[PDB]
Amino acid sequence: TKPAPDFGGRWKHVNHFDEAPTE
Amino acid sequence: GSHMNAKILKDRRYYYDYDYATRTKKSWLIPSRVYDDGKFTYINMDLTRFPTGNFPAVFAREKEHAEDFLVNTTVEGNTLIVHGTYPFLVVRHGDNVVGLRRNKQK
Repeated sequence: TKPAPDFGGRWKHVNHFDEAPTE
Repeated sequence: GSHMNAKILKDRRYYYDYDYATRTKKSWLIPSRVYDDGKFTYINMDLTRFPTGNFPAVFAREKEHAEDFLVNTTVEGNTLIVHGTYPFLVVRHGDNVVGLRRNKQK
């Protein structure tokens, strides 16, 4: 049971560009 | 090639489009890297904060407000391998929660 929105607030991308797109 | 195409191994595509949203402000709960390939979704998180094998729970969702599927997940170091590709994923660290979404291409 989760009687509230789990996620939200700030939808930010976290796409793999950790240093490079992959390497 | 000759008559047909002999394709070695699987076609690999580590799908790097995903976004996170979360109502927690703990940086050790938010994934640093996510990518799936075919089915297995690799989620690099700060799992090193979780000793005794007391790793967080991860769920999959078919839609952002769908039910949380317990799914199958393996934990390799700091990476959660979610067995099965879903358009939305939900990670729960204790009673804190982060949501991931895999974004389709066009």
